[PDB]
Amino acid sequence: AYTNSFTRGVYYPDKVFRSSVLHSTQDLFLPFFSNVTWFHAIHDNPVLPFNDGVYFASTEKSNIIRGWIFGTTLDSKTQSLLIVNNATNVVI
Amino acid sequence: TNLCPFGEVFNATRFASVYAWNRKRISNCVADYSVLYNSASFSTFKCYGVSPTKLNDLCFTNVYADSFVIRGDEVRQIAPGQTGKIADYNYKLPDDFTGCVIAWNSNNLDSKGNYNYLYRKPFERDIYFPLQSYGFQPTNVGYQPYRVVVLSFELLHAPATVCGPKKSTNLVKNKCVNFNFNGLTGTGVLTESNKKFLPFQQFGRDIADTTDAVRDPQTLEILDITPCSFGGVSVITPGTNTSNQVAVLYQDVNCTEV
Amino acid sequence: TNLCPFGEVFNATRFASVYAWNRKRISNCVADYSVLYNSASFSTFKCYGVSPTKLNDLCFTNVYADSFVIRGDEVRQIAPGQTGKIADYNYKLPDDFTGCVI
Amino acid sequence: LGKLQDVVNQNAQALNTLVKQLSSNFGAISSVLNDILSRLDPPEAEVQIDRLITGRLQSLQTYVTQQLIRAAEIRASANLAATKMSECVLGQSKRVDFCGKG
Amino acid sequence: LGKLQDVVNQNAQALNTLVKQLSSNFGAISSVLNDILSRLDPPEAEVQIDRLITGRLQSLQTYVTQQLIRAAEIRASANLAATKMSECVLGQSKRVDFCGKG
Amino acid sequence: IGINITRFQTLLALHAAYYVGYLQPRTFLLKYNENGTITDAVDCALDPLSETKCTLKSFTVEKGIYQTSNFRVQPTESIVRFPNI
Ligand SMILES: *[C@@H]1O[C@H](CO)[C@@H](O[C@@H]2O[C@H](CO)[C@@H](O)[C@H](O)[C@H]2NC(C)=O)[C@H](O)[C@H]1NC(C)=O
Ligand SMILES: *[C@@H]1O[C@H](CO)[C@@H](O)[C@H](O)[C@H]1NC(C)=O
Ligand SMILES: *[C@@H]1O[C@H](CO)[C@@H](O)[C@H](O)[C@H]1NC(C)=O
Ligand SMILES: *[C@@H]1O[C@H](CO)[C@@H](O)[C@H](O)[C@H]1NC(C)=O
Ligand SMILES: *[C@@H]1O[C@H](CO)[C@@H](O)[C@H](O)[C@H]1NC(C)=O
Ligand SMILES: *[C@@H]1O[C@H](CO)[C@@H](O)[C@H](O)[C@H]1NC(C)=O
Ligand SMILES: *[C@@H]1O[C@H](CO)[C@@H](O)[C@H](O)[C@H]1NC(C)=O
Ligand SMILES: *[C@@H]1O[C@H](CO)[C@@H](O)[C@H](O)[C@H]1NC(C)=O
Ligand SMILES: *[C@@H]1O[C@H](CO)[C@@H](O)[C@H](O)[C@H]1NC(C)=O
Repeated sequence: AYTNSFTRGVYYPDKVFRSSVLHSTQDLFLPFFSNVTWFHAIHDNPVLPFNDGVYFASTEKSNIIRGWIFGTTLDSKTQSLLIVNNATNVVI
Repeated sequence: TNLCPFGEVFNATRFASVYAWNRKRISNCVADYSVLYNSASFSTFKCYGVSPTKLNDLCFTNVYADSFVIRGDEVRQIAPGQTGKIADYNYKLPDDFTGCVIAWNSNNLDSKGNYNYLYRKPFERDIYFPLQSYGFQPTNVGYQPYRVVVLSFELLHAPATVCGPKKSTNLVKNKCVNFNFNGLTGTGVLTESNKKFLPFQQFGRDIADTTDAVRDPQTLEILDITPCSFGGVSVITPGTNTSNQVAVLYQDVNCTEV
Repeated sequence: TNLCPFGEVFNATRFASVYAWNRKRISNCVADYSVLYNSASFSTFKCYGVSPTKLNDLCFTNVYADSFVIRGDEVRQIAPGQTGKIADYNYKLPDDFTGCVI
Repeated sequence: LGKLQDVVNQNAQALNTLVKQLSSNFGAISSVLNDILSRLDPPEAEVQIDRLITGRLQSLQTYVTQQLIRAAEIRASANLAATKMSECVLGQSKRVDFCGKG
Repeated sequence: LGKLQDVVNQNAQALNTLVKQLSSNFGAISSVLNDILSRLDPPEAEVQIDRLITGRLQSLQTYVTQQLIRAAEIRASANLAATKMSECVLGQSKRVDFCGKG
Repeated sequence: IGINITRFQTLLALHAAYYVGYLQPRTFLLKYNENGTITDAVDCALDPLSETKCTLKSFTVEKGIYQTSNFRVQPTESIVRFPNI
């Protein structure tokens, strides 16, 4: 499936306060109005490519989306990132 | 107040083979760069983005200690703008490297021969075969093994975690003062402020890329840094061919400063 | 017409302890720096605001010969802009030093 | 108000550009001058600072040159204005389309 | 037509000068940029290319500054022409020797 | 943590939808408000208006004509010509 990202995935590029200012930057951003690969859990969650990194909106009412895995080959012949968000904590 | 692990790093049992050099991140501690620089141990202490003298006054988000053994002839390669197959396949300092390179003879430690010392972009690691090794023996002088540490220093906008043994004063407000916050050196009128930093932010800025605000690193209040009072001095005079009496306009400042 | 006392410098019986290096003023004399520069006796002759070729054409209100012994590894320190414990404590050169190190 | 407002905009843009140019590193290791001075001893710092001086001074010479040429424009407009004051306020201008159409 | 032909000649001469400054080394080992980039890796080439940037940029600032001052001279000539257009085409001028002798 | 990434995969409990997108190197303009909070942005490469917004460093762009860039026809392929000795 597909949808449109619109204006989403913008983040604070640096830990520097600035205010009332039209500042400009270059960074890895989700491009405006880019295409969004809207997965579903119907009656599956495949391995995705990471590319230049990711945006991951994930509307919820169940709190069943609870973690992520990242890396090269995700198969013990590499170290690989795991994230869990179990009830209260973030655990990495 | 934790002391940093340089006593481990510079004494660690095996420095790695330069094809696969060690990297220890250092954080959350105080560093006596003076004791390292003054140490009799080091055959070289070449520094690039900073002078080894200046280090104690300045501090860093992190420091990375890249630890390995080289043949003593190789020390050339461990610099910006220097070349070689080791310094291509399995090492490279970037050509704008911010840090120091510390090296010394290890023939007493690392010779045996010691054929473990295998060799082959900036801080790249790689694992026909492009591979070679030394075989260090106590009989080896620049053909001997040498230990090197490269300290690469991190200057991101996060709060510092590795700092020199600098001692904090109390804070002072509403008065023109010299200051240093985590290595941000300057001079100005520190005042507490209503500029609401978001919880992750650690400096505040304006058009010039000047630090218009800071958050104090021990008590997390937000300070403006307004300039010390300044302005042109103009001397009002009649002709010297009339009188030697003069009046002085201190431009824009308030008589309270003068 | 006096020839300068470079023998009392370069052929002194002992040179000074570098913590307390000797300074000899030279004045009122004729100096063929080529006699020095052409001598194979010198492992380095590096100069920092003059070329050792040019010296015979140019002349000086005084010359100070500073003379001392060092460990052979140290020779790097004895230049403008250098660092090291001697260059910190007891032999800092001016960072615009005009002269020659031999 | 496009004329006067553009003159204000131009001057503010010239100042804002001159101000931004303090942040431009001109090939020095950093554009925060106190950072260079708190990183480096003078043997090294003087090259970095001299690149910043050369850049900032060239940027300042640029700004002042722009302001001299603009001040010549403004002065030509001020002499024009003073002439409309002299000929049209203090007087009546016989000169077609000098003081308004008609 | 010596006036107009000189404005054209000045602009063309300034452009031919601006172009000819691309033939100038400014102390870089060639003035054709791809020579440096084909001969040299970046750590070396940055040194050489900084001189071409600096020289070309100084030439460009020079050209633009000559053009700004020339543009003010042309603008003064345009304002003068606009004034003869207004006073003498759209009008008759009483200003003695403003619109031709007589 | 230094690790190289080319793949990723979410965890869900066996008992939903997720809207993956991808980042790109992009130039941007950002509107920080009075509370130092980003309220708006422009992706400069999106369209010729967004290149104009970035060229003026402004969110409004007024009625006009603005040089955003220089268009250059790209090299199709690389050609090599050495004497055939
Ligand atoms: C991350 O690790 C992978 C290996 O798991 C690297 O993949 C290779 O990438 C190069 C091009 O960069 C290809 O020529 C190889 O065919 C790839 N090998 C495999 C097994 O996929 C990848 O280069 C690494 N990425 C980074 C940015 O370090
Ligand atoms: C992009 O997504 C839209 C729906 O948002 C879809 O109609 C279109 O086919 C997609 N195109 C590509 C190349 O993904
Ligand atoms: C979450 O998981 C960690 C171990 O992964 C565990 O220590 C912790 O008690 C768990 N529960 C919560 C509520 O964090
Ligand atoms: C190495 O360890 C010794 C004690 O074994 C210690 O005195 C020394 O300070 C350590 N090296 C460094 C650089 O701290
Ligand atoms: C620093 O120490 C003081 C007490 O000396 C304490 O009040 C404060 O919370 C501490 N701040 C941090 C950042 O740990
Ligand atoms: C300057 O002073 C002299 C006497 O010292 C006097 O004769 C002369 O008139 C004065 N001129 C002016 C311009 O003040
Ligand atoms: C000068 O300083 C006093 C406070 O010391 C203040 O009340 C006054 O308004 C100031 N005047 C100006 C011109 O800023
Ligand atoms: C030093 O003495 C040697 C012979 O012992 C002589 O060759 C040399 O020229 C002398 N140098 C000077 C400067 O007199
Ligand atoms: C700024 O933040 C405060 C709460 O901190 C809020 O009440 C106020 O409306 C905000 N103003 C703007 C312009 O966002």
